[PDB]
Amino acid sequence: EVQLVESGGGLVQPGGSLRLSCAASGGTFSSIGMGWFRQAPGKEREFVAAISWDGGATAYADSVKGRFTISADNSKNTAYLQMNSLKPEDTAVYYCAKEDVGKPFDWGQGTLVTVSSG
Amino acid sequence: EVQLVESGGGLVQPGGSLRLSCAASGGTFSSIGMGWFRQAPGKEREFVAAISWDGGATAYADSVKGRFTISADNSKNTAYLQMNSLKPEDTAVYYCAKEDVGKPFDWGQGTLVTVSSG
Amino acid sequence: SNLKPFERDISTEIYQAGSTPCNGVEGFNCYFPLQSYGFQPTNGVGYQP
Repeated sequence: EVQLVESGGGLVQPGGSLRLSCAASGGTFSSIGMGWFRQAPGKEREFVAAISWDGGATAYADSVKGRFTISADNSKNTAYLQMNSLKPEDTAVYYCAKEDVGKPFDWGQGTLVTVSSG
Repeated sequence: EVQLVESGGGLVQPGGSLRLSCAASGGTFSSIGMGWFRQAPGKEREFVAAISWDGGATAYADSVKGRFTISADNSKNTAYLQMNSLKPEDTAVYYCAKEDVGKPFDWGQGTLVTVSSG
Repeated sequence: SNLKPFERDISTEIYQAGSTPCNGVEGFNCYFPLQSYGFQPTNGVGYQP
């Protein structure tokens, strides 16, 4: 089943910067496919980025270049990410799946992130 | 100096109920030895109840089981003691302590609690 | 120190007591270890056996 926790999301003024945390308790310690995913309203789930567990490989989608850098901690078994240049359509929910030996995209609950001036 | 503020003590009818509240002025924000003690007229100060700061655990003496409830919180830095069905023998001045780590006891001033029909 | 591997410590009362005597149940600077779990299905998604 796997347990994934996401926190720190909420309303942010446009062009802000968020530091969300994805504390993965355990995870078979054989990760090969750590990556985050987003689900915009009325929009199908799409790939965002991925971070290798055995290396510093961090692939990013075309739409998150520069403004998106993800990192992990082999000692902490966590997944951090930093954002820049928040623009209104970035208002969506994100997730941090755990893909491992047998473990599929260990899906969690995510957190709502709001990019608006209200 | 470690100042302890007490409130809620006063005259109460037999079988009544009050709401004591003793707050602490910080006190290093770390202590594992607090408790509630009363000194009856002509009697040595005995133990009544206590509460642990590391959790929401509760502990009461044999004579105050169930009828007395203690609850503390970290945001407000205080502990609320609620009494139920007070007896005439319960008339005594209570005291809230705060035992710092590796340090002697700290005592406040206390408030008089009278349980009588007058 | 969170016990050694092959410890088998099933003690009770209070861990070494300390500078504070027993004083009946616990006294002032004492508590009773070996507390029941009482974990709830909602209180902690990762905090449950």
